[PDB]
This record gives sequence, structure tokens and C-alpha cells, in this order.
Amino acid sequence: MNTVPFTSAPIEVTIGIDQYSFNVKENQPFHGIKDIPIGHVHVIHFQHADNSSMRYGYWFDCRMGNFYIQYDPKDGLYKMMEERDGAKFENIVHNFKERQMMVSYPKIDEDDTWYNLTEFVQMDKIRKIVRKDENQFSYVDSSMTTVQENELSDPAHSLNYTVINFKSREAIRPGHEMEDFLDKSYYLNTVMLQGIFKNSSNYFGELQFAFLNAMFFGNYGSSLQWHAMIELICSSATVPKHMLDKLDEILYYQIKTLPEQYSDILLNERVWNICLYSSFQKNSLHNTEKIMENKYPELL
Amino acid sequence: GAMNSSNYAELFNNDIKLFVDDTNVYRVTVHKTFEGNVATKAINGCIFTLNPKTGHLFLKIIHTSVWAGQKRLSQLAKWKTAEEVSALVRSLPKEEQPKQIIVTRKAMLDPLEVHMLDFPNIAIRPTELRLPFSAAMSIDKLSDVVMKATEPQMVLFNIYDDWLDRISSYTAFSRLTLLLRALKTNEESAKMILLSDPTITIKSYHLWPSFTDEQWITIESQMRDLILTEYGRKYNV
Ligand SMILES: NNC(=O)CSc1ccccc1F
Ligand SMILES: NNC(=O)CSc1ccccc1F
Repeated sequence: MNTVPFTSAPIEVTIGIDQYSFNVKENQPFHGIKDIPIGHVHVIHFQHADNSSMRYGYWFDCRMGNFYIQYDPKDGLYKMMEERDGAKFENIVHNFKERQMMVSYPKIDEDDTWYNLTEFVQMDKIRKIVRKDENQFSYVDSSMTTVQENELSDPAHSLNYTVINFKSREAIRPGHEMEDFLDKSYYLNTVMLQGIFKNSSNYFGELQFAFLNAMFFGNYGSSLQWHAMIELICSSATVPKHMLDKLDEILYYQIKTLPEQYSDILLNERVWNICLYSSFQKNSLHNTEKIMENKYPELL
Repeated sequence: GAMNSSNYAELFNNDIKLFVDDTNVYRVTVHKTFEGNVATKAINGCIFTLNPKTGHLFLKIIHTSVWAGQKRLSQLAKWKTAEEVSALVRSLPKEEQPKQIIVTRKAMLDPLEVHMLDFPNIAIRPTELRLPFSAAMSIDKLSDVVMKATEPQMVLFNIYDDWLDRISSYTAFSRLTLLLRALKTNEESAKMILLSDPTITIKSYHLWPSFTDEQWITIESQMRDLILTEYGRKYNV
């Protein structure tokens, strides 16, 4: 069990850690988060009380270093940092733990929600989507645009998700125009899976990461990517049976976790109605279709 | 964006453009089988691709053999249309290729866009206009060449005859659309109007009769009456 200590909390802020969140009052006795489960990526995220504009946060994996948060009063945000002096970091955390100034990652034993949402998400791939190589953790916020969004403006601050475009030469083989547009299997299996992602695990990892950035930061380009990656599978007549079964599990837990009152802005009516009721895989997503129909029957 | 009444003069500027109408590509007769079921029988069709500034009509004849053994023919017809329009553009010299292709039905947009990915600078546009190009198969010489075809064939027609010698392409298009609307609203009346006087003939190399300017005014007036007439006969006004 690892710890993301905080030097202090000088401004009032709602802090999230994965799917949990709590309020910290200005100058309240806060020194961080303990008992963080090892083996998963995690995200620690922030919304200031005085400006709900800009949710922002950091993806990290405690196996890759010792990380702490300190408020920067010049740039006006909580920043993650890496302490290289292991001896000093472990020593400081112990004093904070002794003073009972750290909140406990509040995981119920029965509960596999976080695993299920991050099963295929690896830090190494996050860092290729979010490029800032001098750090072991990755900053994301509500406003960051995607590379594809920038083709339709600061490159160093972009989300380099894999570009998916159904009306592109990459997606459409010469002489198979109708076939490839109406049945996207070539684009899914040859171009994307064999060619770019190499395997379905990396595809699902990017899909899961896009969903989580959409949900936690309201990142619009990430929501676009999530839906595009769903639609590419659902619009393919030929998908490996294990990928369909896994997709149904992935989406089930995403829909289960989605806050009810954010569905209107995080769910695309066309994609979901097409995926569940018109597409080749309209009958392959039993768990997802059942939770969608019982939780969001208006959208459909 | 979309082409409509407000931006109508754009049709006659000097940017090459084509209208594509797919209405008459997939044509069937519906009939009873011996068992009393219903079946379709295809007949030859055509793509109507028109340069509205010059009157150049590229009439690609769609022979019924292209449907043999194929499924979902109404959907295939849109993709076949887009394949043939794409082939036509590729066949033209660069300086003759269109800068815009306007499709008369919105369901042609995605098929044509996909077939034209190699031409990212050619705009594919819809229209809000209800253009009467379906009635091209009521022009006798066009109908004849489509029905006589035994194989796929491209036939070339100037749909304005020699009108541009005497009128502008705005006025020619307006005449064409009036004639075709009339033929679509009441084919028999419209054809009676056009061919009632045996002394005005259709030249061998033309589609329409050789009316004088004065006779065209009368003709156009009679076509407007007809479209009002039938509009009352239909709506009881
Ligand atoms: N200049 N930065 C530091 O002196 C703080 S490093 C640190 C180490 C362990 C626990 C918490 C911490 F904030
Ligand atoms: N009969 N026509 C010609 O000999 C060439 S002019 C032309 C060119 C393309 C389509 C329609 C046309 F009338």
C-alpha cells in the first residue's frame, strides 16, 4: 500500500483519487492520501472551489517512484512531483502517518470497480498519449485538445490518441469503398489492431483511458475518442469473440460508474443507439445493453 | 454547404460544377409471381450528371446486368453511382474536373465522399432545391438510348440544345427546370404542349423542338399554366 503525501492544502479544493472524492477547507490539516492499492494506475485530480473551471489531475503508478503534491502559488495549482531521496520521503510520510493527517484510500474489499475500469491501462502507454518525458506521471486537464482535434493548437499540451476517421484513405481500401465503409472489419483488424495497436489489450487500454479522461475531467476530445473506438468495433462484422465479450464487460463497468447527472453530456445518443440496436454487434453486448436500458432509457 | 434559393446564381459562375441525380439508376417493375407472391424486375437506368453552366449531360447508362446476384440493390445503386461519378472525374483532364459536385439527394453524400477521397479539394454538397431531374426519362431521345442499351454505356447530350447561342445559362437552366417540372407533373399534357404544332421540328442533333424566341415564351407560359392547373386538380383549389 503506497502513499501520495501533500506538503499542504493552501486553497480550498475538491480532491479526487480514482472514483472517490472529498473536500479540503483552506488551511485544514491535510497531508495526503495513504493505503493506495499497488498494481494499478491511479489518478489524483483537483477542482478548485473558487473556479470550477479547469478540472486537472495526474496519472501515476506508485511502483515507478515516490510522488508528492505541493501547491504552487505562482502557477496556482496543485503540482505532482517526484522525490528522489527515498530516505527523506519515507521518513516524512511516517511522521504524517503518525499524526493521522492522511486520508485512507477507501476501497471496499468486495469492490473490483477500479480494476475493471483500468484493466488494460498501463502507465507506459499513458505517457505516449501524454508526452512530457521528464516526468514519470502524466498531467491531464479539461481543456487539453487531441491531435485529431488540432487537425481540424499547442502540440506539447495535446492528447495524442490514435486518430480514427471513418472517411479517410486509411479506413477505405481502393475498390472496396462500399464494403469498407459499411463493414469496418478491415480498418479494425488489419489497420488498427494488427498495424497500430498490435493487440486488443493496447486498443482496450486507450479506450479505457479515453473514457476516464472524459469522466474525470470533462475532456471533450477524450469523449470523442472513446465513442469512436466503440463505434469502430460495433461497426465491424468480423470481431474476435473474446474481444466482444471483453468489450461488453468494459462498457458495463464504464456505464455503471458514470455519474447519472453527467450522462446527458458524456453519452452520444447516435453512437449508442447505433451500437446497441443497428450495428453488426447489436446482439453481442448483453450486459451493456441491459445496464443502459435500465439506467439511461431516455437516451434510447 | 447546402445549395438553395439564396445561393442560386453560383450555378452559373465560372467554377466548374456538376449536379448528380441518382433517381433513375435503379428502376424496377413490381409484378405478381405464379405463386401469387410479388417480385421485382429491373430495367435499364441511368445516372444524370449535368454541368448547369454549359448544358453538358454525361448520361451513364446502368444496364440491368450490374444488379445480377447482388443484394440490397437500393443501397448498392448509390455506391455504383458514386463509383461511376468518380470514374468520370478521373477520366477528365485536370482543368476540366469539377470543383464542386452537388448531389440532388442527401443519401448520395457519404457514398460520393468516400469514392472521392483521392480528390479532397472537390467539395461534395447537398441541395435544398427540389429539382425535377427524375423527369429526364420523359425526354424521348434519352429514354430511347437507355432502354436500347445491351451493355454499360456513356452517352453524351447537350441538354440545352443551341439555346446558349441566344440566352444565358441562368435562363437556360430556368427553361430546363420548367420543362422538366412540367413533364414530371403531367407528362401527357407537357408533351402535347411541346409537340402540338407539326411545323416545329426537333433537329436530329437536338432534344427539344426548334422554337423561335417568341415561341419559347408562349411554350414557357403554357408550362407554367400546366403546373398551376395540375396543382389545382391535385389540391382542389
Ligand atoms: N522540496 N520538496 C520537499 O522538501 C518535499 S518531498 C516530500 C517527501 C515525502 C513526503 C512528502 C513530501 F512532500
Ligand atoms: N455531343 N457532344 C460532344 O460531341 C461533346 S460536348 C459534350 C461533352 C460532354 C458531355 C456532353 C457534351 F455535349
